[PDB]
Amino acid sequence: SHMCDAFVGTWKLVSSENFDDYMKEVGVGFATRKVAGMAKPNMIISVNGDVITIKSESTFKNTEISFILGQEFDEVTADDRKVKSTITLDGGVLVHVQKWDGKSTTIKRKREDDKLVVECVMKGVTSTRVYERA
Ligand SMILES: CC(C)(Oc1c(Cl)c(Cl)c(Cl)c(Cl)c1Cl)C(=O)O
Repeated sequence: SHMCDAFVGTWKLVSSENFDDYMKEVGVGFATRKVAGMAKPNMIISVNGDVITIKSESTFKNTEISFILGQEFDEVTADDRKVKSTITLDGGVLVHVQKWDGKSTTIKRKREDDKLVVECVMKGVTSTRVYERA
């Protein structure tokens, strides 16, 4: 309980850096990169018992994942990858690893001041996405 209290809520995307290059590194094609790169999603995080739910409400895609920390699950990502995901808490940071086709990417979500900072890493390429409360 209370593991993710400071994450819970509705968050709106306010800045994105290097996201096109992250998507390229992941394998996303041109048209999806262009449309996905325009979107300014709301990320909605809730907790009920041990189950954490993260929704992304956007003009590109809507996505939803529900999970228990440390317990692998199937995820279809916004760019349509079918991945196996595991999310843990490490030092107060949500660490989300996605595995598909022999590849791996990691998404970290953390609270910093009044922001929720999302860092996406694929090999040498990082993208930083900053969200604020909606
Ligand atoms: C960047 C992140 C973590 O999720 C993604 C979104 Cl919203 C889209 Cl649209 C795409 Cl296409 C991909 Cl590849 C990711 Cl990883 C976010 O919630 O801001």
